[PDB]
Amino acid sequence: TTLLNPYFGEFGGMYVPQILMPALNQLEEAFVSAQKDPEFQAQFADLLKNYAGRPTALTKCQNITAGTRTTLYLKREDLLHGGAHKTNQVLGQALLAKRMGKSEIIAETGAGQHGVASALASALLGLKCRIYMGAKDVERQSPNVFRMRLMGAEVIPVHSGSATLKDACNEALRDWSGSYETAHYMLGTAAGPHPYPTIVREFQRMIGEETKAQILDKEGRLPDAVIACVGGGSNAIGMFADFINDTSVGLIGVEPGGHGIETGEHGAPLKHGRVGIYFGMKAPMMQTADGQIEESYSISAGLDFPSVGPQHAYLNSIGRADYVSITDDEALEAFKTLCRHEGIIPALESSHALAHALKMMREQPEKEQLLVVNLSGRGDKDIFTVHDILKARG
Amino acid sequence: TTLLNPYFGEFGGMYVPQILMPALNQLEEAFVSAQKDPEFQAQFADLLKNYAGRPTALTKCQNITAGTRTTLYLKREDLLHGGAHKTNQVLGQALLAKRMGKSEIIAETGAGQHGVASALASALLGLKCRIYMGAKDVERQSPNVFRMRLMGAEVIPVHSGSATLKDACNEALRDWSGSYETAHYMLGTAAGPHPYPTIVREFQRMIGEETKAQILDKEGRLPDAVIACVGGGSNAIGMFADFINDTSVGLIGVEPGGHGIETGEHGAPLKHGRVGIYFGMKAPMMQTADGQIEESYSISAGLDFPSVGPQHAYLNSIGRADYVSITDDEALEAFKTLCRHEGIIPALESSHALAHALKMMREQPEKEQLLVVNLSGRGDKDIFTVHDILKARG
Amino acid sequence: ERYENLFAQLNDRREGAFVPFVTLGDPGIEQSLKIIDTLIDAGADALELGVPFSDPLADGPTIQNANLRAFAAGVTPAQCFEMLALIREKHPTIPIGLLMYANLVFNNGIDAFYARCEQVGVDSVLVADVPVEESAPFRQAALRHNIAPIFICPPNADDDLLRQVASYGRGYTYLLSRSGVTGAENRGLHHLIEKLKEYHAAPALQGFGISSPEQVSAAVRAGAAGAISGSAIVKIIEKNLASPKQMLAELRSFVSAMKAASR
Amino acid sequence: ERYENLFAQLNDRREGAFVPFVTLGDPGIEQSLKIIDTLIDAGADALELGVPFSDPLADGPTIQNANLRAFAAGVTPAQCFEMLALIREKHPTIPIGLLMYANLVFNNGIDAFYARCEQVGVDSVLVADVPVEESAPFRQAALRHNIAPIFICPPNADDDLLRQVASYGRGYTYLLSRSGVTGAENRGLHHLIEKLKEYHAAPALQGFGISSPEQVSAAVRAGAAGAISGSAIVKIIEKNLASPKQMLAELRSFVSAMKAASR
Ligand SMILES: C=C(NCc1c(COP(=O)(O)O)cnc(C)c1O)C(=O)O
Ligand SMILES: C=C(NCc1c(COP(=O)(O)O)cnc(C)c1O)C(=O)O
Ligand SMILES: O=P(O)(O)OC[C@@H](O)CO
Ligand SMILES: O=P(O)(O)OC[C@@H](O)CO
Ligand SMILES: [Cs+]
Ligand SMILES: [Cs+]
Ligand SMILES: [Cs+]
Ligand SMILES: [Cs+]
Ligand SMILES: [Cs+]
Repeated sequence: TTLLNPYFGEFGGMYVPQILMPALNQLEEAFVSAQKDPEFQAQFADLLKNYAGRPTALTKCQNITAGTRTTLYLKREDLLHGGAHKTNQVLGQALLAKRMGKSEIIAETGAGQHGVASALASALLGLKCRIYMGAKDVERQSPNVFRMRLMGAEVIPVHSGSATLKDACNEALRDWSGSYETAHYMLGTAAGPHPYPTIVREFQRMIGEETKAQILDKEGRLPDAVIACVGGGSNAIGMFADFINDTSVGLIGVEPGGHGIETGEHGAPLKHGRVGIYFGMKAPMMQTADGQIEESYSISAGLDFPSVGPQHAYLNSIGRADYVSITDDEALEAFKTLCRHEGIIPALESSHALAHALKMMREQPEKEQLLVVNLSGRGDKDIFTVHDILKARG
Repeated sequence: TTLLNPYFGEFGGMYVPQILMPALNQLEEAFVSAQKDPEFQAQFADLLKNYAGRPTALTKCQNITAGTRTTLYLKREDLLHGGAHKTNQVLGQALLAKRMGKSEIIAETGAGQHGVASALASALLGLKCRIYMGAKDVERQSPNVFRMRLMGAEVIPVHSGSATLKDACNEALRDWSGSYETAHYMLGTAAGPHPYPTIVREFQRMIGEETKAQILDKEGRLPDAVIACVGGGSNAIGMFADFINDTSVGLIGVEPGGHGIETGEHGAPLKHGRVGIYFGMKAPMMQTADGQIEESYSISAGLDFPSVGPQHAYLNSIGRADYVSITDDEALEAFKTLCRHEGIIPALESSHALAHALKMMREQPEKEQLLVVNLSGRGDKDIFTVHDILKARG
Repeated sequence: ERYENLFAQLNDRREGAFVPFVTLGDPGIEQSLKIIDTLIDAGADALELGVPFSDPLADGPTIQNANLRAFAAGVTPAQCFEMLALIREKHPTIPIGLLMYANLVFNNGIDAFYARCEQVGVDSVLVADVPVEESAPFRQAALRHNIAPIFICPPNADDDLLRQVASYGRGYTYLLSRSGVTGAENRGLHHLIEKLKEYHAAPALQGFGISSPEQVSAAVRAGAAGAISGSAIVKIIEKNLASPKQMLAELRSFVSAMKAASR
Repeated sequence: ERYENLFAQLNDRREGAFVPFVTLGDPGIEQSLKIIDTLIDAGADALELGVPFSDPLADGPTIQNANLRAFAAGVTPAQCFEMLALIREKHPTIPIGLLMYANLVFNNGIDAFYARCEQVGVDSVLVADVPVEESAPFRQAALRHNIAPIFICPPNADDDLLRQVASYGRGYTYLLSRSGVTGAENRGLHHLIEKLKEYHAAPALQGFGISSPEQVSAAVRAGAAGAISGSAIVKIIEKNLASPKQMLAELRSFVSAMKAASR
């Protein structure tokens, strides 16, 4: 059995080859133990604060909401060491790795932010890190490939399939199945087999906890809605977690709409997929009628995945959280809007969240509403990508 | 006359064409007034905290000092919004610009960090920003050129002279002399004509103030020495300022040694230059026997300037602060060391400071000493530059 | 009772079983069918068959490519079931085992999947990414449709797992040779083999990395009722894509050698 | 008293003064010397000369390039002083004013610089990046060596500055036409001109942007004792680098036209 519930309703589980159950069981045990260990929590806190730079700021956007009744705040995970929220749970998983006596790290990465986070944590904590990254992403998120190498991490291009996140995930799992005795697989999102969705949420929940404290102190009340982009689901659940029991607070997850849902070229399995079993979990999948896992698409490598974390599938099922999609173009307009009017260059992943918020305001400009957008990361890694697109347009 | 002392001993002054004295006088008056204005200080503080992300962390480096009696902390200005300490005083100068009713901003930039900071502040505060940048730097610090454009700033390549910082400075001044009525020149370092060296120090002193509070709380005492790289002198004086009256605290400025002082290809006028008059100030200059201002050199665009702020020239003169130099190679070894052993990618400018600290430890490994290195910025902007060099070496 | 009858007969002849593995539809439907008849004519005691899946996470390159090839030939799961029907129509007694990925089984309904397996004559089903911990609905559906649910006994198996596998399994027990994914180049148990027999677990077949006659004999000598070879077989398929004739010839040669080693 | 004698004579002839500006050593020592003799023969009432400086921050492109050219020809400040000696040896009465950058003056010692100016026959010195606020040591050194310290009266000058410039200045007062840097393409005061005369400031010469006869007449008409033209002159030098002959011819033509406009 297991110490913790591997499911969120019907979603979740540990659908991995028998050979990996001991590793999963060991990880769960180590996590549960670490959660009751004062020394572990202190070491985690110390790293988050003095090394990563938490708490991150909560920035009010006065310019972009001008002339509307929308007040918009941005949780600045883009200011976290490394450039994205990814760094948070990586510091925790690295500590768990050491706790388990593992000396190596396996990680998958799409936007490269998790790769960079895994590399820096490994460099700091004395672990040998190897990162799988789809070849397409090696190109569209290149700044991060350089960062990873510079920090001593081995970056391994994956040319199989769509050569993106999904494929990097496949390789990471194959690798772990054959090296779990010495290597810890530092999964980068709230998905995969239990206990990862649980561990990743818990090691990212500080985002929402800080957001709540900061919003209360600045506004005297809770947000009408917190908005986050949803790839595998880590920054979103990290933001949502602490607000779940606050029923008045809207939880909005923004899945990539790619070139549009009707084109089939998107990464929105939650609202346009079908429940399936893949990557060690039973969750919504973009899949063919035959049961084959389809290839996803999104201008942002970080959201380019054909599935989603099981807790998001659950929260949507019971109606606690609402999920929507934002197309490439909508994300791009949000990206430019933030750059020019607030002086912040957001990651294209984060831009999807900001795009929905801007839609919510524009569509009903006289609706009074307090919104918080989780700015999961900065867009330095997306500069060249965005430039080339804006060039081909003028 | 003036409200404040334009000199630091024999160094400083307002050596600008008569046409610009009113602008300098207006700026000084606005600064003095703003310093006694509670509302101005509150607005400045608000931006620094909620927008920039201050206070920045003070990270202890346990790995790189292993086996020595050196304790080393890094002031993480690399975590500041924008990626470098530059953002601090830019927020203050932007507020002064608005206070003076100016709607435009002129700024020079080498590493591009000041350019990016000027662009983001202008985007946030509603100012029309134009940036001068030497063409050579447009290339070796390109990531920042893209960031600036994306934020709506006009980047103007300067091909004159050495096509680097110095030249960008010349153009900025020429431009201001003909547009001071509508544009505020947001000088990016603690140099130039009074009141800039004073304003820039004051709007950067939070670095040292936070460093002192953080070091006292973590160590119960002051640092044996704070170390910072010195280009024009802003991050160094920003770090030094609050420690000046603490006589036990060593102040070490690290000038770029380029290819070595004996080669003449460096940016160390303070210890290898001669006092002169240029860029509106009387300060140490790298200059020919004839009195011509020489061209400087440094692998890091941010330190590539043939002069230095007047206060640094003064502090060195009375012996309060000691200045040394670090060559390109020494800076590079420090850059790689930090990346691989602490998981932080430092700006090449900051790497010069770290390099000296590492020398101080390595040369006398049994000497007990508490050191703080101002990590003025992150090195994302230096990744491609460093990669190409390390490639040509293996 | 195809597996029961095979192991009974094999036991009498005092030999182990050789079970080759191939992905259905690789490199194509027709050629795949011939390949399988050759495997049987060459001496295969039972079959282990895979159905092309978009993301075979328990497989290395060799079988990944096998799946890609089957996909290039437009091979679908429906066509795989038509093939299984034909194979069973030509060979009434050979035990047929499927190696599946969970989504393909879960897709149109777990029960419907096993109902289809029973309809085409399949004897057992091994779902690679479904550990005993998630097996309830699968093992139950299998038994309801007279399909033997196959469980893996990993080399890092503890006593509780040995016991679970022993009671839940039917047909045969898949004894993993090593950790990792499928692959002939990676070559990997007496104690585990003994414990299974103690708990009356279905006969054990060793799999993963078995690519030489020597490995077959070793498994049998160690107590295993037989061995399974997949990647080694599949490798001969891809190296002879240009000459189908030499492909079958090479396959017959190899299977005979592997089978003889089990005598 | 070269400036005093010039303005006295000019006043009698009821005309304003035309003062051309060129950078010493551009495009070369020899050609620069001829260029200056032509300027004088063409009608120059006085001279305004620059010494090549690495960073001329008060100059636009035209004069920047003039400096670059002089540097290409290896022109040094020492050679500039040898030239000034020769120029004064050929023209004993023409007033000669230097337009300098502070570092060149401060370099080997402020007093030594003005001592050298006096030795070669220079009449005044204007240090472009030294405002009245930083002028003490410079104006003092100048007066000690019988050199007239020149001060700029900007268009944004307030009363306190008018008064300071009036009492500290000697020779002539440099009346700025506009803000910005030197440049012929950028064309830019009666009140300021009046105030200076009220405070008994040295005669005013207008400078910056003066590149046409019309502008010369306008300055004189407005009350200015004369006008200075630099970039317009320098532009003829660079456009005729290939034909030194046509260079001088073009220069003589232009200077005569500018001077006539001051009559
Ligand atoms: C898959 C990766 N990135 C995801 C990411 C996402 C999406 O993943 P989440 O796990 O849903 O939070 C959002 N924002 C930023 C800035 C990101 O980098 C990666 O870095 O490897
Ligand atoms: C000249 C510029 N950079 C300077 C700089 C320096 C040197 O300038 P200082 O003014 O001495 O602090 C140190 N560190 C970082 C990270 C820098 O970017 C510029 O960004 O335009
Ligand atoms: O490919 P193998 O030889 O590692 O065997 C494993 C499977 O392919 C057959 O179950
Ligand atoms: O070049 P001008 O015409 O702008 O005149 C300015 C100087 O060059 C002469 O003082
Ligand atoms: Cs912080
Ligand atoms: Cs608003
Ligand atoms: Cs997704
Ligand atoms: Cs130490
Ligand atoms: Cs310098």
